[PDB]
Formats: sequence, structure tokens, C-alpha cells
Amino acid sequence: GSMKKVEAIIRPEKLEIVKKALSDAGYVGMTVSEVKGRGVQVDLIPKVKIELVVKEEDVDNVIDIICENARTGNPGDGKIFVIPVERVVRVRTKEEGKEALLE
Amino acid sequence: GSMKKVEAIIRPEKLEIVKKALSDAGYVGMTVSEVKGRGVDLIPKVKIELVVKEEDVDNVIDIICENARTGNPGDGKIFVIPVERVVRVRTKEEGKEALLEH
Amino acid sequence: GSMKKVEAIIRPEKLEIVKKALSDAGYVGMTVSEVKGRGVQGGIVERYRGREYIVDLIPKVKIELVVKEEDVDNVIDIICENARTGNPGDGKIFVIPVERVVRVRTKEEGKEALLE
Ligand SMILES: Nc1ncnc2c1ncn2[C@@H]1O[C@H](COP(=O)(O)OP(=O)(O)O)[C@@H](O)[C@H]1O
Repeated sequence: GSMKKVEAIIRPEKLEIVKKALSDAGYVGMTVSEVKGRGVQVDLIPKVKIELVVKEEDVDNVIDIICENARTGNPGDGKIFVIPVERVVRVRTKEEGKEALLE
Repeated sequence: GSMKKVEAIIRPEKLEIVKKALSDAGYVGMTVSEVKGRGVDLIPKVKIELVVKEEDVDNVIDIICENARTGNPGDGKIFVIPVERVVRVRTKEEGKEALLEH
Repeated sequence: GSMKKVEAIIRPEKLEIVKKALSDAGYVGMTVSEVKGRGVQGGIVERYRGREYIVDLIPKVKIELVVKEEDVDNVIDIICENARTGNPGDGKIFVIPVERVVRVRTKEEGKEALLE
């Protein structure tokens, strides 16, 4: 099928709630990085990047969950990007496609 | 039309000048990460990521190259990656409307 | 031809071996970052005094390499061979399309830009 990477750049204090909400909905595989982005308004400030690769059919749901749980109503809540992924491979089994996501 | 992610891996001492040049040209939304590349083998680099309208890619690339170059090996590389969707977290706005920074 | 980004999220203790193997096969241009990950099931379970506690996010390393499409299979083989342990949490590889590669110094593009 089609696989997509959902990248969200959010406030660092929102990581725990967002990751919990994602986990509760069955999205447990995620990668988390520390990054910097512009402040609201000159130094950049800390943000968190969450990356999740999912089935294309799950993108809307993932985006809804992230938006609901990451938002505060103030400028600087962040942005989400969807990027095509053409191949996914599990390291330990060399499995590919959606199989590589599960277990 | 479409959106693209422009990723540049550059020298850490070039971050300020690049960021200022991009800002002056109206590109204020960028994400910065501390990474390592070549090259004790791996040395510190900075990854800049900006998602822009397709029409702005050439201009962004020009600005980054102009301001990040030194003429020595290790100046870095720029990748352009397709972005199929952009969503503003607070408002749930999408596409070009989501790209405006406030 | 086309360029592809190979991203691998692996165990931090596998970075040196993977990087060496990649280098020996001619892939020297790579970017490495420190990230945190969690896998599908459980999360790691450690013990304090008599009881267990869970650490959800644990340190991983992200390697990113942009290569000619023709080299993807080989990159993936090398990473898997050298990053695997047989235990859950070995990691994942994603292949992402790259539409343009530009060398900052020269503004060369394409295969010219990957040659280091
Ligand atoms: N769907 C996903 N999206 C993004 N990153 C993921 C995803 N699933 C797993 N990862 C990353 O890969 C690492 C290993 O995942 P895990 O499922 O534990 O590996 P394995 O497939 O070997 O069991 C995690 O620590 C995380 O960084």
C-alpha cells in the first residue's frame, strides 16, 4: 500500500500528552528529536519533532489526534507535514510494507 | 501548487548568517537540528529544514548556497523533498494558509 | 537517475559498525542525529529496589544517507546486516524520495553533487 511520514513540530511540554494520545489510538512507533524553531515574536527556541510512519488511510486520524492534544490556542503550537515514504524495512527481519510497522 | 521541504546540512558557524538571509527574504519558518556528518570521524553540522511553496525552492536554495559557502570541502548539501500536506496545529488550516507564520 | 533518502533508526551501540560497513562499501556521505524512539510493544522494563518501572522513549540514532536509487537495496542490506541483533528494537529503515540534491560549494546537482 501507500505509506506516509507524519512529522509534527510541537511545543516540548506537549510531547507527553501527544505521545499518550497517539499510543492510546494504537500508534506506538514514533521517533522523537529535539529541534529548534522560531519564537512567537532573535534566537530560535526548543521544539520537539515527532515522526510517525503510517498507512496512508491513518494520516487523517494521526493529524486529528496531534492537533487536538498539541494545541494551546496561542501562536507557536506548531505544524504538521506529510511526506511520502516509498519503502519501509524492518531491520531484524528485513520485512517490508505494513508488516514492517506492526508486531 | 505544491509544497517542498528544503533541507540543508551546513557548517554550524554559518547558521546565523543563513538564518538572517532567509529571514530578510521573507522565509521565517525554519526548523534547526544539531547533527553530525563528515569528516574522531563525524563532526558537528546543522540541519536546516524549511517547507515552502514549490515556486520558492530555487530562491531558497540560492540564498542558502550564497550564505553557507566558504569555498572549502564540507560546505554541505541541500535536498529537496516532496511534502504532500501541511497542517497548522492550532487552527487545523492546510496548504498555503497553514504556511503563513504569525 | 533518481535520488533517494535512506533513513535508518538504529541502536546507538550499532552506529560505529554500521558507519564502517557503509564506508567500506563506498557510502561515506551520511548525516547522524541523536533521537529517541519507542517500538510497537511494551517499552523497556527496568527495576529500582523490588519493583519495575518503564522508560517509554529510549535513545536511538538516526542515520540519513542520500544515494542513487540503484544503490538503495545495497544500502539497506548493509544496514540490516550490521544493525541487527535479533532482539526487538533493532530499528526501521525508511526510503524517502529526493527530488533535488545541490552541493552548496559549487551548486552542482544530481549525481555530480553526491560524489565526495
Ligand atoms: N511507525 C514508526 N514511525 C517512526 N518511527 C518508528 C516507527 N516504528 C518504530 N519506529 C522507530 O524504530 C525504533 C525501533 O522500533 P521497534 O518496533 O522497537 O523495532 P523492531 O521492529 O526491531 O521491533 C523505535 O525506537 C523508533 O525510533
